[PDB]
Amino acid sequence: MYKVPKGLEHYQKMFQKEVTVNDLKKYLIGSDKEYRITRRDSYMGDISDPEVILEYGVYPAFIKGYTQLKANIEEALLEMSNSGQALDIYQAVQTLNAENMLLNYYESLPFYLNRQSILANITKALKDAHIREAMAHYKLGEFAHYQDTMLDMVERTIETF
Amino acid sequence: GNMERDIFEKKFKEIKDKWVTDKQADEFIETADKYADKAVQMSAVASRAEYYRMYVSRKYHYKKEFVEKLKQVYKESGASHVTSKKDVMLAFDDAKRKSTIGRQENGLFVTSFAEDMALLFTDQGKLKSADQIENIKGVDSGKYSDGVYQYEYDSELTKNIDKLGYIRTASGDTPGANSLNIPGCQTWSGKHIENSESELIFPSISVKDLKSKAVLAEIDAKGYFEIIDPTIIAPNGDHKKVTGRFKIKKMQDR
Repeated sequence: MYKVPKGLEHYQKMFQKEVTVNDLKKYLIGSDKEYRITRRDSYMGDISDPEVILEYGVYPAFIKGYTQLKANIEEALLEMSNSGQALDIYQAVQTLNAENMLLNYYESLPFYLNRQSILANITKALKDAHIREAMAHYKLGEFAHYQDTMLDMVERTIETF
Repeated sequence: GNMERDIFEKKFKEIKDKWVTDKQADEFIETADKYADKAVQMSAVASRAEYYRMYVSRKYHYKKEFVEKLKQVYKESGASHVTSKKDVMLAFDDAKRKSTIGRQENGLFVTSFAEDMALLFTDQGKLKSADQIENIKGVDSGKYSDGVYQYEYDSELTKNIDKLGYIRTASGDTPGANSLNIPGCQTWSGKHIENSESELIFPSISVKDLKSKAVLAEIDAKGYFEIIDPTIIAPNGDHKKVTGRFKIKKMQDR
């Protein structure tokens, strides 16, 4: 069962307060370094890690009573998935994925996202030729060091939903 | 002051990750010259000044003979990467990782198996506590509360990987490097520089078609899970079957 981690208290405190939908988007993306939430072993280091955000930020704050985080994260995710911006859709896909990875490990989580509309939006994003092309070509930051494209990472992740 | 340490500190501040505490940041700066000197003594870098210059350039380079000397250690004992059960699961389950242990063609950070054997066990051959090992490795408290897991390339695998020319040294822009990575083929281990171990990058292991649930059950039952003649990912992305043994272990008393 999920349990609040001991570490990274600064991340825990970040979410124990009023957090807007716009702020959650900035955190989930992490293109702005001031909002970049990672850990030592995060797969990439130059964009946020949505698994860290759920595990260390959102779930601990939810548990302390900041229940508005669930609806607000869902709206942040809806917005990101409809943004038409490669990195943001990628980060949306990675947050739904993060829930699944945390479910696999912890076997039970504080809550489960309402994700039907987010899933739909993602499907519709990936039907758009210009979005697929941006994702196929996305080679900024650490993506430049992988043969595996953003697009294919996204596609293989969607298949696991 | 000294210009080399001024640029060092400036560069660190520019790249510092959001998970780094003020205390770690302060220790990283304060201890910098001890790590520079360690690298000089190991013939890893030309001089303490050169250590700082290479850190700022982000381009870590080393002399052939030094890297050959260091590889000898790994060839003798094999290679080790300690990790959590959660991270082992992610290698199999997380689709962006493409069923590889390590960052696809970008590889896996390792130390020598001998070094982890020396550092993680007491003189009575007892595994140190999770708390002690989390401290040694500078990870978050509770990282190993579910077990100290370990990837092991054996000597034979290591030798054949070297014969292919697939061993790498880290650089400033290596995927998986962060703001606490340093030059000198060595780890930054905080104020306790006695915990610092050598550092190389090994080719990733393909776990295509393996299931995390079953692998973790085999580990629970026998203490390890082994791949004979694993498929490795070359730096250029080639998949190549290499003779030797790779293990995923839950570390335990001798």
